[PDB]
Amino acid sequence: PLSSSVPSQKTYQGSYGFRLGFLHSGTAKSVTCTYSPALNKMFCQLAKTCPVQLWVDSTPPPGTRVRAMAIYKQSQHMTEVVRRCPHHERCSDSDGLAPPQHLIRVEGNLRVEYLDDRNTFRHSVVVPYEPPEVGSDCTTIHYNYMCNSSCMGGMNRRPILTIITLEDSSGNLLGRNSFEVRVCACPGRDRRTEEENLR
Amino acid sequence: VQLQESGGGLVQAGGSLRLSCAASERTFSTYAMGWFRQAPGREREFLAQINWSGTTTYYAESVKDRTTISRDNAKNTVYLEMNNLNADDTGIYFCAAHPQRGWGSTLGWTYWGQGTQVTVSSGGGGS
Ligand SMILES: [Zn+2]
Repeated sequence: PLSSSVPSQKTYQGSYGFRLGFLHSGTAKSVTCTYSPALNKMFCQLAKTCPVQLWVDSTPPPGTRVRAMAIYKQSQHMTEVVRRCPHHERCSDSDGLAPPQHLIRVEGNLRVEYLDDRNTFRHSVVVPYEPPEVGSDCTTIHYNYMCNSSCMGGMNRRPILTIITLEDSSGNLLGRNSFEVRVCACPGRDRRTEEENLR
Repeated sequence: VQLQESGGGLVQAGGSLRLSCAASERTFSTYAMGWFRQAPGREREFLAQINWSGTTTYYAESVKDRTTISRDNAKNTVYLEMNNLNADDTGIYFCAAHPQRGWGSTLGWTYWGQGTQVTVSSGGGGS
């Protein structure tokens, strides 16, 4: 329900020069995931693939992990745990790995780990960090968001932030970045609309 | 980077100790922290570790039942609480930061505090 704490959202590139990257996908009607650099905001469709790129200047130590966590973007809602609405929580869309209440899933990684924090009650999802493939400059993780922003009983039209943290095997934070998310039926159109408020 | 412990001093037998450690710099909130103690004669001993966010903790088995480690990153401070103290709890208590050799190790910590003395006492006397 309510958490007694709120995760920090402060960008931290750290010693390994950690940044996020996104595909430059544009805003055509078919696009299922598109990122606004001006808004630092991902627009994506429910349950579709959202590529998030990890960029580092140097290789993290062995055993490093990558955690994703959602919080409400507006400070007034930040103590409220981000979770799926009742409708989606009960629907039959289980992949056999993710808890039904969790908003954020990782796709295509059998080493995915999900956490219900016993103290803060927040949900998160973790994968081992892996260096880029040969000929590549970044590591891609495929996320899925399993509720719409408009889902009542869940996000209730409230914007969220995804916080990505790079975590080492001794408990230190190696890096952190974040981006706003809107999960919606028409990411391309919605991105143009929201960017129109600029200019 | 520059660690300071507080909360040391005389503690009644059966009472509890409440220590804290804070660093001056914003890099504190990215570091796992640890608490150690060293009794006279004996080697330095691991007590508890907590990750950068405070969500994850680990205790030495010998003190686990009556020890709590926590932190407040807003205030850049980590806390150690230990209950039901006895004579063997007397010693110098150290705060350390940025472990590089995993969980519950005595080696591999980048920063160390100067330590704070804790003395479990039942009172005065003829010595
Ligand atoms: Zn929903």
